[PDB]
Amino acid sequence: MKRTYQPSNRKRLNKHGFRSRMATANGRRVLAARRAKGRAKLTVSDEF
Amino acid sequence: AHPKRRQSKTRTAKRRTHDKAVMPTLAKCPNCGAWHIYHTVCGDCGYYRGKLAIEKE
Amino acid sequence: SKLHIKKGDTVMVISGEDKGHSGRVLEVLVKEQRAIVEGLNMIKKHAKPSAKQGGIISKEAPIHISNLNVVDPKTGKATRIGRRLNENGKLVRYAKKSGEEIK
Amino acid sequence: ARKHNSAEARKEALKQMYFAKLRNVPTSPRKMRLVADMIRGMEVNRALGVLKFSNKEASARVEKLLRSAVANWEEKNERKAEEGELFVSRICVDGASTLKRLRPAPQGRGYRIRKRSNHVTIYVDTLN
Amino acid sequence: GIIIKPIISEKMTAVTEKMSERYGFRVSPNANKIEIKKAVEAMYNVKVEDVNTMRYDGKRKNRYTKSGLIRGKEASFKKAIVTLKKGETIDFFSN
RNA sequence: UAAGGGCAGACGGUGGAUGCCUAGGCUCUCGGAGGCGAAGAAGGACGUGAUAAGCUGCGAAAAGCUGCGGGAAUCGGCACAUACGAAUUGAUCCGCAGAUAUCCGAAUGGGGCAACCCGUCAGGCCCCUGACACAUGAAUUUUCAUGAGCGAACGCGGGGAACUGAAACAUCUCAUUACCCGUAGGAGAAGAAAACAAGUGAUUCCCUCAGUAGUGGCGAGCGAACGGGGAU
RNA sequence: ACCGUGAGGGAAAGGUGAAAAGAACCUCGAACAGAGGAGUGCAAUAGACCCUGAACCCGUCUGCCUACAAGCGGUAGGAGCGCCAGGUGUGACUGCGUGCCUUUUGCAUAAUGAACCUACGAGUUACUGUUUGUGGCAAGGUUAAUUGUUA
RNA sequence: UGUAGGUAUAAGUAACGAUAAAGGGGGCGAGAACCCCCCUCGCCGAAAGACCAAGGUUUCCUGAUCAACGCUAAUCGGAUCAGGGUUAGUCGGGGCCUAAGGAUAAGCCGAAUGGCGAUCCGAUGGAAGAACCGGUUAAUAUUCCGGUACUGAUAC
RNA sequence: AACCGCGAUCUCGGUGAAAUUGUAGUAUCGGUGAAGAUGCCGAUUACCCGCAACGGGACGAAAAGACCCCGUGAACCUUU
Ligand SMILES: [K+]
Ligand SMILES: [K+]
Ligand SMILES: [K+]
Ligand SMILES: [K+]
Ligand SMILES: [K+]
Ligand SMILES: [K+]
Ligand SMILES: [K+]
Ligand SMILES: [Mg+2]
Ligand SMILES: [Mg+2]
Ligand SMILES: [Mg+2]
Ligand SMILES: [Mg+2]
Ligand SMILES: [Mg+2]
Ligand SMILES: [Mg+2]
Ligand SMILES: [Mg+2]
Ligand SMILES: [Mg+2]
Ligand SMILES: [Mg+2]
Ligand SMILES: [Mg+2]
Ligand SMILES: [Mg+2]
Ligand SMILES: [Mg+2]
Ligand SMILES: [Mg+2]
Ligand SMILES: [Mg+2]
Ligand SMILES: [Mg+2]
Ligand SMILES: [Mg+2]
Ligand SMILES: [Mg+2]
Ligand SMILES: [Mg+2]
Ligand SMILES: [Mg+2]
Ligand SMILES: [Mg+2]
Ligand SMILES: [Mg+2]
Ligand SMILES: [Mg+2]
Ligand SMILES: [Mg+2]
Ligand SMILES: [Mg+2]
Ligand SMILES: [Mg+2]
Ligand SMILES: [Mg+2]
Ligand SMILES: [Mg+2]
Ligand SMILES: [Mg+2]
Ligand SMILES: [Mg+2]
Ligand SMILES: [Mg+2]
Ligand SMILES: [Mg+2]
Ligand SMILES: [Mg+2]
Ligand SMILES: [Mg+2]
Ligand SMILES: [Mg+2]
Ligand SMILES: [Mg+2]
Ligand SMILES: [Mg+2]
Ligand SMILES: [Mg+2]
Ligand SMILES: [Mg+2]
Ligand SMILES: [Mg+2]
Ligand code: NA
Ligand code: NA
Ligand code: NA
Ligand code: NA
Ligand code: NA
Ligand code: NA
Repeated sequence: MKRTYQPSNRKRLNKHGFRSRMATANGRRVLAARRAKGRAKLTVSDEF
Repeated sequence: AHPKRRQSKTRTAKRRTHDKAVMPTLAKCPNCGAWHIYHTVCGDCGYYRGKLAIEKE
Repeated sequence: SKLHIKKGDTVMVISGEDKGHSGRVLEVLVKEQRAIVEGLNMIKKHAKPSAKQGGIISKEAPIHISNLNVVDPKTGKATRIGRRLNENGKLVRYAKKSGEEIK
Repeated sequence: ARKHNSAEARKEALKQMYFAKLRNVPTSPRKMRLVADMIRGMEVNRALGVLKFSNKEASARVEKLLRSAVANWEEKNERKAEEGELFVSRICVDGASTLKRLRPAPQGRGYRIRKRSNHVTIYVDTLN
Repeated sequence: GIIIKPIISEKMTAVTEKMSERYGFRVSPNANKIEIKKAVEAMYNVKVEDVNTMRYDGKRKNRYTKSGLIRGKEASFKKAIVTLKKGETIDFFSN
């Protein structure tokens, strides 16, 4: 059967990418919280 | 369906009473002087009932 | 930190199995604070024939430097050393047992 | 000096024992124990034949362990063994470290799989 | 400065045996064909006829420590296959 | 007769409890300091070693370059390495001052799916590369100066719940709390009487006054001030 | 690390030895797969998962008992046998005996709960009252904030 | 119905994942039902053959290795380690254009954070400036080579 | 209802889980009893240990009954 995750790199970057996060005040809030926690993977842009 | 209780060591061992490895049926073949399975070809010399059955070069 | 011994110095072992024996310093391991004294603390190493034919090799193992004392040039005895600027404005090592400059 | 004296006593004692050990054999201790119980107390040459022709898989490793024990006896006694002279005087199988694995089960459940190992010890001696 | 090392391999040896004007280099990943041609010409005093390039991503590798495993990676590079003019040559063994 | 079994002792197996140990935490004290950033930050990407780099350092000058001072024999970072070199004509190392410092990121030449794509004008080379400049907004008269973004707590300001308590619940409480947002400084706020009182004499903080006066479905609860003693 | 599209959630994991002196060489074996030796070392039953090395759990050996016997498995008697000088192992045979916790008027209960072991796990502290034991002063008792000296 | 770790019991039990199917002879090897070669047999064949895209990311080829992984063993492997391997003026994309939508200018609205709002961004569409034939590797080919051509800029 | 074929099944070699589990040397009958007993009482029957087969009991397993009532529990829906 069809499962919930149907991968698309363009959609992944458009939805959760670094520039998508920086475009909004709440996205920058997410980035600041992740930096404060010390995540090695800031966004899905860091992954490969 | 389900065990009401775990089995004790005694009960388990009593069931395992009849678990045993089987001894092979071994003949001596007094000529070659070494063991082989009764009613099989003697794998070293290749003989069987005093006749060369398998010749190995 | 500057150590109280150095390569080329004659030292006396004052503690351990080789206590009472003198020798020459061949190398100093500063981080571990140890030194190789020639002829002392011999060990047998089982060396494979890899090399480059193996065998049992006798060689010196290092000693802790707090077990080594400089030999006094006058009386040939272990002694604590000090430092003074008597040599033309340069600091030199000298033996507190006698006073002669260590060299 | 205490531990040196204890070790010297044990080292002297070991000179009169003739044994071999297999450690960390990656197989079931129970299945190995079946073979051990089959050959316990048996003369060494018959035991070698039995292990060579046995229908269990573990007998192949037991045979090489037995050969090693006979060689240890021969070295410690400084002579070759004769015919029918040696017998399997002791044998034991112990459990050893287990590898833990995961196997998927229906409806998203995961079950644990144990891959067991054993040790085997064999002592030989003369039928005195 | 962009040329890192030459390519010595069975494929390169066969290519040079069959052509004798064709050589291979490992260069910086961000150098273009004109830059590679100029660097090779300046380094070896020859006339370069053609340059072929392919970009290689570094291999992912496993670094083994006492505890266990760490995932690591090798550096990415670019392969430059350089063909010279007829009769020209470059020596890698000499000097 | 023990196929097997029961109990005890001895000796092993497994497993990793216990004891002993540790600079890794926790709570504080004292003294400083209280920012970083368009001269490009925080945080990253990619590189960089004789040999693959996991960390560390560093940036195409890439485990490093220069000077001054200190010091005097080893040094070439760590993950149980060797080789090969440096160094008494003073290495390595330490303090201070300098040089270099790729790409992304406020990112600022225009775009963009971060670490990429595409340009314009002048200048030096020969399709293509190396050094400039090229954003916006409030001041200033094209020039000049500032700003933007990030970041611990403490300050001020703009908005502002509910569960809960009242043994239900709506006034009330929780609470001018949580939380969101804006914006300073080493502190901030307050502060020099159109004041308190029935003599004192600007603010702020501490101990009392005092769970007092009051307030309140006068329920649950909430709760001062004058005066006095101090810090200043 | 792993899990999640994402916001986010979020582990386990310390100890050879004083010093690597980290086991040359021999034997069995295709192989160190593993072991027996030799050698190093105070010690290798400190041999790399390495200090100590418990329980549950799993084995081997030795002693005694056991194939006419029926219920919480113990407890109180009591031969014989076996070890080492009046102790210790076993237990022919006999009497008595429906675990434990919790919740209940009342539970062997066919009410609840636990596979077992090791480790972890639940009336604490602050302030303010009140009573009391014991004290210091006493018609009086007591300082708070703070200040001085040396610390 | 407490938590972590370890170890039991059920138990050598359920099960080893489509009933398309296997047999023999040689080879190598310490070890072979399963690996390699040959013969025979069987299954798919609008596929269970051959390609493009998404997605994955070295799984590709070779040499060593058989501890772990592979529901058995293994000399084998999409496994471990090391080395090698992807070649374009013409193929695909990008560079150019715009759709939905998004970000904005002048302006509008609004405690704050901000919400709107015609040029720019944005393919799943429109342009691209432009070939085939043959051969060759262990692993690439319209890319390498031999022919045959064509296209765009540039100096006479 | 009978018979037939293959897969599962059974036996052997290899690998090897789970639910469940206070400890158990865990028989029957009638009594007794928190009122339906392997475990209590009195009788009766029964040499020790497996394998195949079936499901009567272990108020068998599983999910702190959804029915019912209770809590000055909750949510959602309606309305003069
Ligand atoms: K290319
Ligand atoms: K030890
Ligand atoms: K110790
Ligand atoms: K133990
Ligand atoms: K009894
Ligand atoms: K019940
Ligand atoms: K329960
Ligand atoms: Mg059986
Ligand atoms: Mg196994
Ligand atoms: Mg077999
Ligand atoms: Mg699934
Ligand atoms: Mg017994
Ligand atoms: Mg023990
Ligand atoms: Mg530079
Ligand atoms: Mg921009
Ligand atoms: Mg209420
Ligand atoms: Mg092997
Ligand atoms: Mg010991
Ligand atoms: Mg130990
Ligand atoms: Mg009878
Ligand atoms: Mg009897
Ligand atoms: Mg009741
Ligand atoms: Mg009762
Ligand atoms: Mg209940
Ligand atoms: Mg239960
Ligand atoms: Mg119960
Ligand atoms: Mg319990
Ligand atoms: Mg428990
Ligand atoms: Mg349960
Ligand atoms: Mg069963
Ligand atoms: Mg299944
Ligand atoms: Mg089956
Ligand atoms: Mg197909
Ligand atoms: Mg392959
Ligand atoms: Mg191979
Ligand atoms: Mg396997
Ligand atoms: Mg491979
Ligand atoms: Mg456009
Ligand atoms: Mg191919
Ligand atoms: Mg069955
Ligand atoms: Mg079987
Ligand atoms: Mg009844
Ligand atoms: Mg009954
Ligand atoms: Mg019952
Ligand atoms: Mg039930
Ligand atoms: Mg209930
Ligand atoms: Na027995
Ligand atoms: Na830019
Ligand atoms: Na050994
Ligand atoms: Na349970
Ligand atoms: Na495709
Ligand atoms: Na792809």
